[PDB]
This record gives sequence, structure tokens and C-alpha cells, in this order.
Amino acid sequence: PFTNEAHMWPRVHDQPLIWQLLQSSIINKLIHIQSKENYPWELYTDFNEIVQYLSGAHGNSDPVCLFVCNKDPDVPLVLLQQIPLLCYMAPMTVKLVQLPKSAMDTFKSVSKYGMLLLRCDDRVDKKFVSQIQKNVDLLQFPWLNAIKYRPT
Amino acid sequence: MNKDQAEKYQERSLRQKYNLLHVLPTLNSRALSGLYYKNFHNSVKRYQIMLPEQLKSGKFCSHCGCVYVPNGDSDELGGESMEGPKKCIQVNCLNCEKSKLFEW
Amino acid sequence: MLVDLNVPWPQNSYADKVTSQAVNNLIKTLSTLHMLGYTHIAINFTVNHSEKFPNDVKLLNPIDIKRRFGELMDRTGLKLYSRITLIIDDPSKGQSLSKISQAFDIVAALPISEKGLTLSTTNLDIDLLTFQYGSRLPTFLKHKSICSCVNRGVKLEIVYGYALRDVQARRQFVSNVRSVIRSSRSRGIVIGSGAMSPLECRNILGVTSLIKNLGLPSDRCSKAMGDLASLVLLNGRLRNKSHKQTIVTGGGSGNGDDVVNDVQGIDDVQTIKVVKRSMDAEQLGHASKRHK
RNA sequence: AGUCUCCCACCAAUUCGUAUGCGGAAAACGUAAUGAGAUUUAAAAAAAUUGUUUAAAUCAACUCAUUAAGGAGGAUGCCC
RNA sequence: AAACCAUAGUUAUGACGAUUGCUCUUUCCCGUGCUGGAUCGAGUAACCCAAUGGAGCUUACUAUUCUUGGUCCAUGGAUU
RNA sequence: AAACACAAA
Ligand SMILES: [Mg+2]
Ligand SMILES: [Mg+2]
Ligand SMILES: [Mg+2]
Ligand SMILES: [Zn+2]
Repeated sequence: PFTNEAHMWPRVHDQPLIWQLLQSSIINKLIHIQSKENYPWELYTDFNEIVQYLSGAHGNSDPVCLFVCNKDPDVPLVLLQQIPLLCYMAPMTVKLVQLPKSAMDTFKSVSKYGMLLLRCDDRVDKKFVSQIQKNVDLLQFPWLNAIKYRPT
Repeated sequence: MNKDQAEKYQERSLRQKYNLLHVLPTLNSRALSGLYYKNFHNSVKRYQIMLPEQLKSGKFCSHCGCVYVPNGDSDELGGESMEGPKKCIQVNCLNCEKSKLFEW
Repeated sequence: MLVDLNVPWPQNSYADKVTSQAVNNLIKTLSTLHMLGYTHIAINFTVNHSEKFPNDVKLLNPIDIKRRFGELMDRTGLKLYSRITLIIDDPSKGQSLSKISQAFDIVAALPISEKGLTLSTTNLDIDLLTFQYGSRLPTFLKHKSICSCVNRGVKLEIVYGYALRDVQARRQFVSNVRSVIRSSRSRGIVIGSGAMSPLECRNILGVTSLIKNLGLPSDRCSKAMGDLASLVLLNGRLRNKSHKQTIVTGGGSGNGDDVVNDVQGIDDVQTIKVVKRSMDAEQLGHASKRHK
């Protein structure tokens, strides 16, 4: 397939309340100040920055993770149509993650746009993503299979 | 020709065209990309079937016909870059010297 | 190369059973045609139109080239083809060519009336047009019709082997041949010998002398027996074997593996050709450089 | 050869009073310069003629859309 | 009751004989060559045919079933 | 036969 398996990645139900907890950590990090924001934690919230970080400029850290809000009406579907392809072709192990909450547009209301590119080297990032790689890992290349484009 | 056997032939031909659209050279060479794009579209126009818009919009280019792909099988990236808006968000390619603009 | 396309089979209706004497005489006449010299022989089978076609496929061909002609070819060295002539006079509803055309190789017609002639010239998919040289001609043959037919395909056939039957038939045979040659503009003429026994056969020189005495030049006779006979064999062979002239089931490598020439190799119960792998992707494209 | 077109009385004008790229009495007539086009098209595919019956890498071929005649001044390019 | 009129004119355009020329092949000479010359041979094509006259267009022809000129980002071989 | 027709096929 090309997109038939692409929008709906996750099939689990244990995370959402702890998703709320990490969102609370996000607002905790957003409270302090512009510099206190970005000094200890590797966060990007600018589409141009998302592209330039995955372009291949710096290759230091392997585990990179994106968090985007999707599959809810009236969103830039045409524009996030190309971000999973970028997350796959990127040489870094980039785990695209999708907010399964249509009501979680407060993310869109808080930082910039409803997406967040993070680089997992903090040990709490280790703690919470080493348990989510157990949970969700779904990323393929359409050029490989191309068996179910969209028949019947 | 059986129509039940013709449906399978149609699916197989569409899959074959879509696979020929891909592998190495249609990504590399703009000529083969455009030719195979035209062939696939002339083949899908004859079957009286519409194609999905979610792919129709952001699939190929308008000047050459290569798939918009940024950086199992390592290949060449399709597009020069993809900026932010900067006034309006655009996408540029490698093969040709043009860009495609979209507004929010 | 010489081709004889109207060797008659001693059977007219399906209710008839062929005795061993007729098969022995046919084997003898095939040997006779081969000894003096010949290249292609296509035996003929004649049935009428108002008869009831049997609703079979594996019983439509009482020729069995693999059974007895398979006994004869390995010692003879030539090939045989099965052809059928349709005696159609009145356009009745009996019409089942979709089976006999694919079962046989060459399909001809024998019109007696004008309406049958018109329908066989326009709609009926046939290969050769044979007239009853024994009886009288149906009408005054037109020129434009025959020219458009030979430009569209089907050509006329002249059988000099019937003039050896009796005395009273020679005048009618000559009168019909003259009209056919005058109306056909000497373009689509194919010559054949309808002999039932080896004693009524002749040499190519006797044939060309007879036809040059009839009115057709000898060089045209040689050309129509060399190229036109091969072409009318090819058309009737690949119209049934292959599709409508788009995809061929036979691949000619050298000079003997031809769809009309290669007859024992190509399967007939199906249309496949099981050959060992002889085309790879690592071999050099240029045949002058490619060496094994 | 062909089930194509037209001339084979005129009309200072209800009579194609048509100075319209050129030649021509007319013609489903010849040809010249440029741009574009392919059942997604102005129109060819799932009146006559022709077995195949324009094209669809480039060339070649078909179709359509513009360019009114003569004299004078300035600029550019060539022999000079 | 005629207007009856064709450098073919109304189902006609015959019959053979002789001469030159044209295309290839088996030969000899001067200067290489020369729509240079002479013997041994094969072929003179096809579409097809007027019925009142002229022009335009399209469609059939030329493979040992005569020929001619040019072109080709067609391929095949060789030199730079 | 040819030649003719807002025929007929
Ligand atoms: Mg005439
Ligand atoms: Mg006529
Ligand atoms: Mg006429
Ligand atoms: Zn391009």
C-alpha cells in the first residue's frame, strides 16, 4: 500500500492518560522562558526547522521522534502527506507518532502548529520512549511493496 | 474475454504501470518519469475510473513528472527542498528549475 | 517450391466410413507426388451446407495427420494440411464455422447461387473461392467484385485435375476457366490438382503448359505457385493458429522453424511451444560478437 | 477509373457590388510566413475517395487560427 | 423539323514482320574513365480503358511483373 | 458497355 496503512498507525489503549501526563510535562517546560525552554530539552516546532534537521546536517543522535496531531477534519492533510515519507527516508531512526485525540488541538493552540520534533538523548526521554517502542513502531516504504495501491 | 477475468487483468496492468513508475530511473531520469506518467494516465482514462484526490494532489510533478520525495532500498531524493511559508510554502525539485507553490 | 492444395479425401458426409483401400491409394499418391517432386500438399475435405454439423470438436477432423500421415512423413519428408470446402448455395440458418474454422486449417467455399456468392464474398471468412467446374457457372461474373475481394483477401482457385475425368467436362472446364481468368484480372489465381489417384498426376511442366495454353502466361503461373501459394497457406495457417495477426505462437530462429513449415514441433491439442531456455540477459546483444 | 466541386445568357445590382496572404472567371482550388493542437481536443478514435487509409523520440504529413495592394522616411544585418 | 457537330469519336481503335534505344549478367582493347564500342543470353511492365468539351482535388500502378532523381538525429562495415 | 440521379442499393 501507499496510504491505506499510513494514517491509522497505533492499535493500543494504555497510553492516552500518560499522553496527558507528557502533555503536562510539555506545559511545564513551556512555562518558564524562551531560553529555559530550549536549554535542556531538544524541541523543534518550526516546519522549516523540521526539514533542515532531517536534511542530514547533523547525524549525532540516532533516536529522533516526531509528534503530530492528525486524522481530524480541516487540517493541512496535503502538507503532512509528505512528513511520514521524510521520517522514513531520514537516515536517523525517526519514530513518527500520532495524537489519537481529536480533542487534543490544545497542542496546536500552545507551541506553534500541532507538531513537535524531539531528539531522545535525555534519560527521561529514554525512560518513556523505550517503553513506547515496545508499544508502537509502524513505518514502511511504498516503493518496496506497492501491492495494494487502492483497488476495489 | 471474461469480465471477471478482465478485472484481474485490469488490476495487474494498473499495478504494473504503478511499479514501472518507480524503481530507479523514473526517479532519476525525468524523461522516463514523464513518459510512464503519461502512459499510466492514458491507461486509467480508458477504464472509466476516477483516481483518489488525496494522492492526486501531492503525487507527481507538473513540469517533469517525478514523485515528490524528500530525504530497504536507498534511492535519490526527489525534491530540492521544502521551505516554510517564507511568504507561501513552496516545494522545489532536482530535475527541473521550477517550484510549486501552495497557500495555507 | 510447389504447393498442391486440393487433394480430395474419399469422404463427403460424416455418415461415410473410409475403407483401407482409399487410405492406401492416398498414401500411394502422396508417395507419387513426393518422388517426382513437390513441397507442400494440403488435402481437401468436402461437405454441404444443409447437413447437420456434429456437436463435437475432437471428431470434426477425420484426417488424423499424426496417426497415419505420422507414419508416412518420417519416410516421405513433406507436410500435410487439412482443409474444408463449403458447398453453400442457399443461405439457411445452419452456420457453425466458429468450430470447423478453428479445427481445420484452410476454409474454402463452393458457391452455386448468386446470393451465396455475395454473402461468401462479403461476410463469410474464407481463404479460397472454388467454383463447380463440372457444372455450369451461376452467373456472369463481375470484375469489380472479384478485384475488391482479391484486394480484401480471398483469391480464386483453378483445378486442372478435373479435366482428366471425362470428355464432356473439358469444354465446361475451359469455358469456366476462361471466364474466371478474364474477370479476375489474373491477380488472385491459385492452381491445384484435384486427383483422387496417382495416375492422374502431372509434372510442373505439364501444368505450366496447360495453363499457358489456357491463356495465363507461364511466369505468372510460376509466381502464383511460388509466392501466392505460400501466402495463401500462411494466411489460413496463422488466422487459426495465432490471433488476428498481432501475436504469433511460433518463433523463427533460423530458416526451418516457420509457423507453416514447423508442423511436428508446434503442439495442436494446445498452442504452446515448450522449448529449453536459450535466451539469457548476460549474453552479448550483437550476434556477431555473441559466442558460446 | 471514382455515388467529388465548378464554368459552359446578361444585368452601376432584392443579381453572394467579396479592394480581405498571393495566383485564379469560379472551384469540398494550388502554394507561402508564424503560433498551437490530439476521443484530457476547434475537430479524426475504443459531401466524395481509399486494402493498409494524419501524427502521437526527432524529422516528414493532415487540420485549424492571423498576415489588404502600391509609393515615401528612420534603424539593423550582408558585398561594399 | 431541324439545330449533326471531334487534327480518336459511340460497344471500333485490328493482324503480324522489321529497326533503334532502355536494365542486369558470361567476354576483348586503348587511358583509369567517358548515355566509349562489339558478340552468348533474359524481359518492354502494371493500373487499366474513352461515349460532349475544359480546370482543380483525391484515389489505383511500376518485387527475377521496364525505369529515373534526391533525402533520411534508420541500421550494417571501414578510415581519420 | 460507357455515360447520367437530392434515385435505388
Ligand atoms: Mg468510363
Ligand atoms: Mg461508371
Ligand atoms: Mg466516368
Ligand atoms: Zn520538474
